[PDB]
Amino acid sequence: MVDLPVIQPRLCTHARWPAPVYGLLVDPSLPSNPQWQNGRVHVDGTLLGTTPISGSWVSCFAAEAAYKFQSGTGEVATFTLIEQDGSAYVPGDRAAPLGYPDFSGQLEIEVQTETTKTGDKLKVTTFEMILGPTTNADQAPYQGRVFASVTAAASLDLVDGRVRAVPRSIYGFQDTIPEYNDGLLVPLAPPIGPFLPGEVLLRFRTYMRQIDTADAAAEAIDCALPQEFVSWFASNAFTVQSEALLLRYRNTLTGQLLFECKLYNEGYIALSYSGSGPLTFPTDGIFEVVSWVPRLYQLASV
Amino acid sequence: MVDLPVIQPRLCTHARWPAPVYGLLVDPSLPSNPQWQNGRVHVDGTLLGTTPISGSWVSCFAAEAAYKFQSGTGEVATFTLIEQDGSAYVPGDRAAPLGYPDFSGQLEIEVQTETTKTGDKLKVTTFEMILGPTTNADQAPYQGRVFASVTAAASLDLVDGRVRAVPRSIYGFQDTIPEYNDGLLVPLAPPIGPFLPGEVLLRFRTYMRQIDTADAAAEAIDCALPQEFVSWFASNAFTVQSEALLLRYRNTLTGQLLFECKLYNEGYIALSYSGSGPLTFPTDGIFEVVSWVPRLYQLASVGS
Amino acid sequence: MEDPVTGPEEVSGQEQGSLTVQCRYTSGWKDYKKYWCQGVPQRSCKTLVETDASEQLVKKNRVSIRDNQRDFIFTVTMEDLRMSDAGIYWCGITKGGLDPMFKVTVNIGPV
Amino acid sequence: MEDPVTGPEEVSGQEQGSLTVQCRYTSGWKDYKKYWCQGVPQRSCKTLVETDASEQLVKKNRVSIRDNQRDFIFTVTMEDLRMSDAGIYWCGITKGGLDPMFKVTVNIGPVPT
Ligand SMILES: C[C@H](CCC(=O)O)[C@H]1CC[C@H]2[C@@H]3CC[C@@H]4C[C@H](O)CC[C@]4(C)[C@H]3CC[C@]12C
Ligand SMILES: C[C@H](CCC(=O)O)[C@H]1CC[C@H]2[C@@H]3CC[C@@H]4C[C@H](O)CC[C@]4(C)[C@H]3CC[C@]12C
Ligand SMILES: [Ca+2]
Ligand SMILES: [Ca+2]
Ligand SMILES: [Ca+2]
Ligand SMILES: [Ca+2]
Ligand SMILES: [Ca+2]
Ligand SMILES: [Ca+2]
Repeated sequence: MVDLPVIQPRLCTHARWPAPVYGLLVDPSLPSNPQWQNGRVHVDGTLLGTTPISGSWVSCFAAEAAYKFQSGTGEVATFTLIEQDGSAYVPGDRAAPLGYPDFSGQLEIEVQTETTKTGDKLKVTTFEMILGPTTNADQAPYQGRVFASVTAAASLDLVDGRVRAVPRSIYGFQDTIPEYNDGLLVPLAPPIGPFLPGEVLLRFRTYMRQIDTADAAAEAIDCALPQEFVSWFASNAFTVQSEALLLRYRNTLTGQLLFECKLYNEGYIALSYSGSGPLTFPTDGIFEVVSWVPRLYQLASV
Repeated sequence: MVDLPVIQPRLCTHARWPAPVYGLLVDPSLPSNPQWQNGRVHVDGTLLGTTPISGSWVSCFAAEAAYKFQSGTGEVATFTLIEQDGSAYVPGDRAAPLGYPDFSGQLEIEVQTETTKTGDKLKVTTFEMILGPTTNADQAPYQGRVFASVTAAASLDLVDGRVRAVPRSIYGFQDTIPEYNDGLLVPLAPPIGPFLPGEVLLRFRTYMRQIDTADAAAEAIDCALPQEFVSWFASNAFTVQSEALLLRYRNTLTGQLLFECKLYNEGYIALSYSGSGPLTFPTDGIFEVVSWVPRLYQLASVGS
Repeated sequence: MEDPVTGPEEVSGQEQGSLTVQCRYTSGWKDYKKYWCQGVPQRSCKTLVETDASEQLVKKNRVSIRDNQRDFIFTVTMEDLRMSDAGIYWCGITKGGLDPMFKVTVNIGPV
Repeated sequence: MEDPVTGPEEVSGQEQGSLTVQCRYTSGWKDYKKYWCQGVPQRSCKTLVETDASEQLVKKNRVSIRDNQRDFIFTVTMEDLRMSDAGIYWCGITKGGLDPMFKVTVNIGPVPT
């Protein structure tokens, strides 16, 4: 029978940005059927979209980096993507290498670099990389090819080599898929859904380090499941016996039931909620499996 | 019966530096009984040292940050530590808040900052923070207080607030515990061990982004278990039924047994290894539990 | 000139009037599409008008562009200026990967 | 002065000779311990000599330090210089948290011809 890790959401890892889960909420005002590509797993353990097993791969990429100074742009990186375990990336039935960012904006990335300049050798360099939604950089992670740059008055004298780019900050965040293939379609995990009438997506929320020259408001990003649930399902390879699982989210020290919900086999959780605005929930509960239920099982409202 | 997650080491997360696991090896030339404080878990699920559940907490810290410009130093951050879920840090029977770095050197950290300066507001700022082994900074994460700075000619005009510091690079890495309490001893997970004669620690290895002005060699850091094994034991809370666990590391496509090893209850894997130099292993195998065994169980040895 | 393209750092126009921007480039970029782009982030900026890599003048709504491929200068015009036209713009040259771009700040004076 | 402590950015001496370093500070740091540190990382440098916050001389091996708390200068003397003495050193003032420090590069060469 399916079970779930005994871990409070606040101790869990976000599945779309490398940070803790900080929030648990429903919000019917947000897009109902997001097409997130990370944090997507089937209850039978099948990874969907670009979802990786390891949280450390989330919103990162690995590449053979080649650098060239371009007067008036700076040092330009051409990244030939590989999978983050070092194996070759081959275009296939997903949008990009595992873990590749599945949102838009301009990302600051950090990579190890090596210079031939006298007096130093190894340092970490921050590059800027446009993700999407549309760009003039002709990004094609689906083809294993993306471009980044760093302002420089003159050449940094970098040595080409293998990198793993990790995210420093997002600028102009938009929760819409990035440019995966220079404007062309790619294979995608479908939109999250469907929901019964009155059901809404349960969101696990974290916040993204941000550049914003005017607004101090935090940048929220949601995912359908914590990363620990992804690796749990991928490891256990459960057999599914119906279309959804009835869960209870409970304080284990109080016994207080906070809500019941349905985990659809396709890897997203629904609550029955008719409110118009956000409803947040404590993050120190535990999800417990109750039973298999069919798609049409009707939940108690929150 | 106790079991392990069906995940290859190369798909796992490192437990002492936030990065993939890249290597799986033994090396008898290295310190045999390291006193790592992260990646430490009992088979019964008890987290040891400063080990957190989430890999995102590893080598990071959360704090209420207070900033003050100091001519000749730059912008100084006084970090009043909290736990990374936002809960209050309470000094107890571990060295520091969960996830706090357990190595030494000079760390570049990244935090969200907010400025009052005209024309911007939010950005990410890199601070330098001395970790250890000994420092003149009087770092005291055990007391919930550590200091960092960024060179600045004039104030950055930063607004005090909550941060989560994530690691950018290490400079002068040393795999020895940091200054946890201004040079005083703190509660620590014990040195990893003991090992039977002929047994050495099985190491999960990753590589740390580095500053080094002269040497291009990669900076290795080892841990006793991938982070997925930590959260697995903490989640399952298995019952201990003898002294140790016999494991097999196997290629699951070919069936090839690569070696057998012992997972001691206290959270580290021993391999019986008779060579003198390092020996690496393929990282696309799977660890499987065979049996409970006594501590004195003699493993089949792996040679040169 | 080492940069592929350069322009005026700042340009000013009056509400209801026009302004002109000369995006000067180097000869190798002759047979490339030229464009005028609006906003940030830089490389997701909104193209307002673009050439087809010939010297044909193009106008789209209030923005015109023409590439002089003898002197290697493409000239942008913005007319009937509105206060909301103020902001960050870019001279751009279309190529594979990262386009050469030059940041032009536009200021609008009222009445 | 506005920086708490300043030293010579570069100081050069010769084999078997001596050199001195003046670590000048502002008056508020009068009653603090002063020290001379060696190496990098900066804030784990090796302390070679440290005063007791008085004007009393301290000497260890070839290194001396003397705080003058009237002119607000602590002077460091390094004697019988050796090529291996060359490197990064620091003027330091001991305080809780981040010490005021100033980077001094020490260069050593043979006496010419
Ligand atoms: C930027 C930080 C993320 C660090 C990252 O992990 O890398 C996070 C940590 C906790 C977050 C705050 C949580 C409470 C508040 C929530 C509210 O809905 C928005 C504001 C609020 C103050 C958040 C702001 C962003 C914070 C400070
Ligand atoms: C810097 C990267 C870490 C980024 C991190 O994920 O953040 C890692 C990716 C894999 C690593 C290489 C692995 C192969 C080699 C191993 C050998 O023992 C050392 C050299 C070798 C060529 C490594 C260098 C460091 C690399 C490039
Ligand atoms: Ca394109
Ligand atoms: Ca914003
Ligand atoms: Ca001290
Ligand atoms: Ca090194
Ligand atoms: Ca382009
Ligand atoms: Ca101090």
